[PDB]
Amino acid sequence: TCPFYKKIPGTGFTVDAFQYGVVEGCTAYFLTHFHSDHYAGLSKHFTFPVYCSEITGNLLKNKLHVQEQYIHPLPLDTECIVNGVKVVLLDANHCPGAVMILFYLPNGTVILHTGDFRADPSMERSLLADQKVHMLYLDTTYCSPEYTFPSQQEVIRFAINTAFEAVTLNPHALVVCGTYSIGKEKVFLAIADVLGSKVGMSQEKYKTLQCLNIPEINSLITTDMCSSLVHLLPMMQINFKGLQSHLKKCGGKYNQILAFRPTGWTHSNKFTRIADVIPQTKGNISIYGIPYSEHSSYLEMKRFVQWLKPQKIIPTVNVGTWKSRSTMEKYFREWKLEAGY
Ligand code: NI
Repeated sequence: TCPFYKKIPGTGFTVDAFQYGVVEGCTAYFLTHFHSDHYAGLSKHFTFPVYCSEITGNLLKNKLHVQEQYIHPLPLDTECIVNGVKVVLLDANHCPGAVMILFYLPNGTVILHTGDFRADPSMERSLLADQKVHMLYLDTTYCSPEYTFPSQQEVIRFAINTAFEAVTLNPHALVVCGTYSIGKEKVFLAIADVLGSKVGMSQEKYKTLQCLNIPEINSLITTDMCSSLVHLLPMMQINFKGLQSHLKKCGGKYNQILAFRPTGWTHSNKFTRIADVIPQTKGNISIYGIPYSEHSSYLEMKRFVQWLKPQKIIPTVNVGTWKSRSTMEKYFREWKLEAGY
């Protein structure tokens, strides 16, 4: 059964609620982004209206074979009417096609659902600036002060500089980047651009990337692995065994692997600066864990909420334990008392 925090009161609407069968009284199903925990249950046999971004709708059609007649893509930053209710989709600064949804209820209540997001000060000048929000359904993934990480820009600088140094020292080194879902494409695209290579990958991943409206993409990616010195592989294969095996497959073109695993947070964030990050090495294979996050840090989250000043917060992440729930409620109260709303 669908949990309360996926239901929008006063509407016939649910958000990211595809794994519960037919939800009683739901006339339109919203999908914030194409990540498996959120789309779980969608397929070609789904026959209710799905509302989402253009990019999410490309993935629905091509990857999950959802029929076109049930996909309703909406433009961003545009007031739209759905089953008699005004809605707006906003960029969520998560993975490609990820949105936040503003709902303007018939009784005058305004609700913001963040989906998954990385809060940014740029959001303070979207259509959010123009009215009050009563209820906030918040991505609380990293809602504790131990969760610090660098900007995305500093992380990409580290990766570009690392890869360029390595391959300039040894022109026979291969760079490998791990992936298991959409998001974080900047990691591998930035490295390929500094090395003047295309990124090589499986046909299934190439298909996924061709759905994302990334400009000049035919220029940056390929399925011809032999022509590329940046290869993408499944995240599970980013280990010394899986990388030794891959190196064998390249037929003596290469004699070294430098590999990147973009994680969210790891506890080496509490001690080490990005400048100071070092790899795990075995023989001619080095593996770097880099803290590239597409969720809010604690401080980014706090600033957004203290700016927005909602009357009520509903967490959508870490809601399964009493200890988590109590911790989050304590922070929301601190934030409110410090800011004075
Ligand atoms: Ni996500």
